[PDB]
Amino acid sequence: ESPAISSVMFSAGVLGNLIALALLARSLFHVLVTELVFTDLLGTCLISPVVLASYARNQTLVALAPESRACTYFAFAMTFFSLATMLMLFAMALERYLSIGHPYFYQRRVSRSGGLAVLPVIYAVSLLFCSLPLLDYGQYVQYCPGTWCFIRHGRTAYLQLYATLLLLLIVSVLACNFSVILNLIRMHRRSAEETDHLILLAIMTITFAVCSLPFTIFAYMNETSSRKEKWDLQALRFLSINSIIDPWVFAILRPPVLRLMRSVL
Amino acid sequence: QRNEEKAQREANKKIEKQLQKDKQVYRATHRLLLLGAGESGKNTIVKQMSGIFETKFQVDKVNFHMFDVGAQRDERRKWIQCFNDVTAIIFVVASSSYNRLQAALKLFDSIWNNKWLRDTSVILFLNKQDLLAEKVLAGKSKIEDYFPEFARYTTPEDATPEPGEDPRVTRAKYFIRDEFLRISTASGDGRHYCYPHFTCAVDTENIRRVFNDCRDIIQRMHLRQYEL
Amino acid sequence: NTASIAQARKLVEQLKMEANIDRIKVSKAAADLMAYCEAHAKEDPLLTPVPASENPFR
Amino acid sequence: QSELDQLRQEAEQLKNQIRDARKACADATLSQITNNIDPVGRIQMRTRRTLRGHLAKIYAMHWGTDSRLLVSASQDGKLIIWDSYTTNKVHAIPLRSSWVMTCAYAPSGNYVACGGLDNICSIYNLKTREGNVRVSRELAGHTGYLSCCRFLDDNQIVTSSGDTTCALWDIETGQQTTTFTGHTGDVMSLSLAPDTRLFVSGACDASAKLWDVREGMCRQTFTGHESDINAICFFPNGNAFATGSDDATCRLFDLRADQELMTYSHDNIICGITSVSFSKSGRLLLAGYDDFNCNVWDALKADRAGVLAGHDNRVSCLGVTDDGMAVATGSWDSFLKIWN
Amino acid sequence: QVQLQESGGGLVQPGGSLRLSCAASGFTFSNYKMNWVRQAPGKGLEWVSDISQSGASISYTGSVKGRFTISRDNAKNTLYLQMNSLKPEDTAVYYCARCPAPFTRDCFDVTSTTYAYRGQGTQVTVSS
Ligand SMILES: O=C(O)COc1cccc(CN(Cc2ccc(-n3cccn3)cc2)S(=O)(=O)c2cccnc2)c1
Repeated sequence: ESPAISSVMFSAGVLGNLIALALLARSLFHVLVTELVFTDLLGTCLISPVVLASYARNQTLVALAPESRACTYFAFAMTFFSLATMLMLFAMALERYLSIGHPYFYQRRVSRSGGLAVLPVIYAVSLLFCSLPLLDYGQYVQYCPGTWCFIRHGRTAYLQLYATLLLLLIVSVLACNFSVILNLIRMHRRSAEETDHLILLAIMTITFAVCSLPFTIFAYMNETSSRKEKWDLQALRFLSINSIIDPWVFAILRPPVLRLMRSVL
Repeated sequence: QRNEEKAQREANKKIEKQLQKDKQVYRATHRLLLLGAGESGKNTIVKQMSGIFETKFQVDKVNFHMFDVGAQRDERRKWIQCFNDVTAIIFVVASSSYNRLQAALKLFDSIWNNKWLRDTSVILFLNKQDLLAEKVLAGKSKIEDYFPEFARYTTPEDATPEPGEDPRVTRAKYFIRDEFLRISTASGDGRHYCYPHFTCAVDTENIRRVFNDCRDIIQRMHLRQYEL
Repeated sequence: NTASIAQARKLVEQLKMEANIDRIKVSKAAADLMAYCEAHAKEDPLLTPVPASENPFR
Repeated sequence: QSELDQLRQEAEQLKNQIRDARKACADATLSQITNNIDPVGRIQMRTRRTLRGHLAKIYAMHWGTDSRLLVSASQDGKLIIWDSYTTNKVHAIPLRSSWVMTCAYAPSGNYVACGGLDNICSIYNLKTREGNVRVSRELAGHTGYLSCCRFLDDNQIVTSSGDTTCALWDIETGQQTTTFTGHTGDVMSLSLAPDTRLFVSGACDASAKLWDVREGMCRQTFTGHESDINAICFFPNGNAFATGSDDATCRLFDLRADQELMTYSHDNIICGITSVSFSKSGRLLLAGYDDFNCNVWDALKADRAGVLAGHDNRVSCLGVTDDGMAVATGSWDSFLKIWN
Repeated sequence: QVQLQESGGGLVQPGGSLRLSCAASGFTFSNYKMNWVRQAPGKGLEWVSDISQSGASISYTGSVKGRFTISRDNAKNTLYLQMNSLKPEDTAVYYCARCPAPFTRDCFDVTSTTYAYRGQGTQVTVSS
C-alpha cells in the first residue's frame, strides 16, 4: 500500500490548477472559471493531506490514527467539494447554453456583476445538503482501503438521494453541452473557430461523462458487490480525475491554444 | 456642514438608481445604421421595416432602432466614427441602377477596411431585383459595358434560384454578390462578417432577415468571450 | 463656370486682404513665449508636483 | 473661362508673396534659442480618480471655472455633471438625441450646451426654480453635424459645424448673430482666446483660421499640417496656439509671427491626435492619441517627457483644469480619469 | 499647403495615347495612397484608378481596365496615368486625389465635389 497513484495524481492536479491560476488571476465566463479553479484547489488542498496522513501514522494497521472524528470530516468535505464542483459545472454549462442557445434573452437578463453570487449560493446549498447527515439524517462508515470514509449503503435513504442529485446534475450538464454543440453545428452549416469550439466541447463532454458517471453507476448497487471487486475506490477516484481535468481544458486548452496546436501540426 | 455632503450623497444615490433603470433599457435595444448608396430604394425599405432620422421596429419582442443620416454632407469620414458600436450597418445597393455600382463597391471597401469600423458587421441588401431582371431580359444595358469580367463568369452551383427568373438574371445577381464578397473576403485584418441578401420593393420579410442576421452576429460576439 | 468666378474673386480678395498684415520676427515671438513660460514656472502644479497636503485629489 | 484662370494666377501670385514674406520674417528657429534652457525632467502623473457611470463612449468633456465640477457627454444619450473631489454625480441629463459629439459648461456654472448629429445646439438651465434640468433653448440653423461649441457668456455661444461654417448665436433671441465662412472642410474644433475677442478654428482642409468675434472676418490662415485637424488650443497668453492632426504630428503656430514654430512628432507615432491642451504655465503640452495613450511634450524643447496610459480604448477628450491642478481624460472605453 | 498639380492634358484623336502627370507638394508622398478620378461633361465625379503607398496594390475601374496604367515615382513625388487606346467616351476633366489619412487602407471622400486634397484637373478631349 504505497501512494503510487494517489500522491502523483494529487500533485498533477494541484500543478495544473496552479498553472491555470497563473494565466487567470492577472467577463462572466471569466468570473466562473476563476471560481471553479478556486473551489477545485481549495477542495484538493484541504482533502489530500488527510488521506496522506494515514500512510506514516499507520502501517495498514489502524485506519483511524488521529482521532475518532477525522474520517467523518473527511467524508463530509468529500461530499461538499463533490457537490460544489458539480454545481459549478452545471452553472457554467447553463451559462454557455444560454449564451449560444438564446442570445437575445442572454444579452439583457444576464450581466457580469451578478456572477460573483454563484459561489455563495452553491456553497450554501452544498453546506446544507452535506451537513444534512451530520444532523443524524445520515451516517458515515469506513471502506476497504481504510484511508477514507463515505456514506453507508443501506440503513438509511441518503446515498440514493445523493446519487440521484449527482445524476440530475450530470444529465443537465450533458443536455446543455449537446444543445450547444447542436447550435454550433447549425451555425457552421448556415455560414475556422466554430470547429475549434466543437472539438473543445466534445473533449470536455467526453471527459465529463467518463469521469463522473461511474459514481452513480456504483452507488446504485449492493455494498458487498463493490468491495469484492474494489470499485468503490475507483468511483471516487474518477470524480477526483474529473476535478483535475476541468481547469486544464477550461483555461489551458482555450480556442487560441487549440488553434496554435492545429497550426503547428 | 456634513448635511450638505450627505444631501450630495443622497442625490448621487437617486442619480444611480435612475441610471440603473436607464442601463437596463440601453441593453435591451439594438441600434442599426441604415447607410444606403442613394437612389437605391432605402426610403422604400424604411417604409417596409432633421440631422438624422430614426425608425423603431420590433421582432419577437426584440426592439431595433435604425438610424438614417439626413441633412449631412457627402463627406462622411468624420461622422461615421459615431457608429462603431452599432451592431450592424445595413448597406443598401441599387443592383439595377448604375456608374453607381462601382461607387457602392468603393464605399463598401472604405467601410470594411476602416480602422474603427473593423469589428462592425454589414448586412448587404441588393435592392432593385425586378428592374435588374427586366433590364437583363430587355438587354438595354449590359454589365459587360461597365464590368468587362462579367463575361467568362460562370454561375456557382449552390443557391438555387426561384423558377420565374431567367438564368442570366441569376448570373448577374451572383456576379454582383461575388463583386461584394471579394472585398468582404480579402482583407482579413479585423473581425466582422458580411451577410448578403436579395431584396425588392414588393418584399415583406426583411425584418426577419435582419433579426436572424443580428442573432448570428450576437452569437459570434458571445462566442469570442470563451477564447483568450 | 459662373458660380466659380465669384468664389475665386472671394478667395483672391481674402488672400490680398490677409497678405497686408504685420509680422514680427520669429526670434522675438519665441523670446516672448520663453519669458512667459519662465515667469509662471512655479505657478504650474503639473510642472512641479505639489505635496499631498495641498493636493485636493489625494 | 479665361478670367477664372486669371483669378487663379492672381491667387497663386499672392500665395507666393505671402510665403516669401513668411520666409523673410523667419530668422532663427525656436529650437535654437531654446537649446540652453533646462529640460523639465520627467513628468509622472498618476490616476487619482476614475469616474464611472457612462454606458457608451464619451465624446466630450469640459471643466468648470470653479475648477471642481466636470461635464461629460456619452453616446448612450447622457450628459453627466460630476463633482470630481468626492466623485459624486451632481446631475444626469437625458438628451433627445443619442449622437452628441460636443458639450460645454458655461463660465458661470448656470448653463450647459450640447450638440451632435442632429445639427442642433441645446442649452440646459442648471439652476431652475426648485425644479428639474430642462432644455432652456434649442439653437437650430446649421446644415451639418455640430462638432464643437463654447460659451462666451451666459448669452452668447460660438459653435463649429460639419457644414464648413462657424456661428455666433445670441441665446436669448435664438438666431445667429454672426456667421464665419471660409473653411472648405468640416470644422472639427474651436478654441477661445484668453480674451473673448478672437478664436481659432481647425477644419478637415488641413488649415486653421483666426476669426474676430466682434467684426466677423477672418484675420489669418495657417497651413502647416498635411491632413485633417482634430484638435486646437490657445497658448495661455493668447499669442500662440497648438493643433493636432491625422498626420500624427502636433504643431505650434504664432499669431504675430504668422507661421509655425515647433513640430512635435516621433517615429513610432503613426496615429492621429484627438485632443491637445496646455498646462497653466504653458510649458507642457498634453496630447491624446488613437493608440489609447496620452503624451506630454515639452512645448519649448519639443522633447516628450511623460506618458499617460490608463485607458483601454481611444482617448477621445482631454482637458486641464483652470487652476492647473488636474488633467481629466475621457476615452471610448466609457471611463473618465483624473491625473495629477 | 497640400498642393497637387496635374499636367499632360490635351486633345487627342480617338485611339491615341496620353500620359498625365501629377506633382505633389506639402506632404510625404510615400505615406499616402493616390487616386485618379474624373468628371465627364454633365456628370459627377467618378473614381478611375488608384495605387497604394509602394505600388504593389493597384486597382482600375471596369471601363479603363486593360487600357490605362497608373504608376508612382516616390523619388520625385510624382504620379502618372498612361492612357492608351482612348475613345470619345473618355473625354473628361481628370483630377489627382490624395487619400485623406496616411498609412490607412481606405479612402472615403475622394469624389465628394468639395474634397480638399484634390487637384485642379486637366481637360482630356477625344474627338476628330
Ligand atoms: O489511499 C488511497 O489510495 C485512497 O485515497 C483516496 C480515496 C478516495 C478518493 C480519493 C481521491 N482524492 C480525494 C479528493 C476527491 C475529490 C477532490 N475534489 C473534488 C473537487 C475538488 N477537489 C479532492 C480530493 S485524492 O487522491 O486525494 C485527489 C485526486 C485528484 C486530485 N486531487 C486529489 C483518494
